[PDB]
Amino acid sequence: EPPPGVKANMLRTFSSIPVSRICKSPNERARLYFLLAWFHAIIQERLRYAPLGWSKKYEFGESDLRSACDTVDTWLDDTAKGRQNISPDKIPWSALKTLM
Amino acid sequence: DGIRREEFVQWVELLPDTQTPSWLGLPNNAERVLLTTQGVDMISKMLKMQ
Repeated sequence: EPPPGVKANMLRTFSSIPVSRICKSPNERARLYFLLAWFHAIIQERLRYAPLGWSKKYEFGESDLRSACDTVDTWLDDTAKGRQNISPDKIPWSALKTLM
Repeated sequence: DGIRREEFVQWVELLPDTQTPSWLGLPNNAERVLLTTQGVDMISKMLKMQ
């Protein structure tokens, strides 16, 4: 069984992602991945409290995290073509909120 | 505040042990409901053993 706890989930997600995919590009991709991991941990650990939380026991899993990582990667690459530290405002926040 | 994987990882391992339900935004007493549900589940599981 997976160990219960937010910290365990975030550690597992971080170990899942290769460092080459999390460190390349603008240096903000790392913090974007951290936000993705925290959001995944919140929506996957709330799942245990099925009545008070996700009304039905949804199936948010590894594939969803991989798809979200692919989305973040593609949209950050398209928004920031270079490798400079893209400003926070220029981050496609609306795209990530809408797609996810 | 970090610019690389390592800073965020060290922040993760530094998280306090006490994960209250207030972490998720749920009220802290949802743990009480979860424990009551699991207790009733244990009662039922024992009951079906006859």
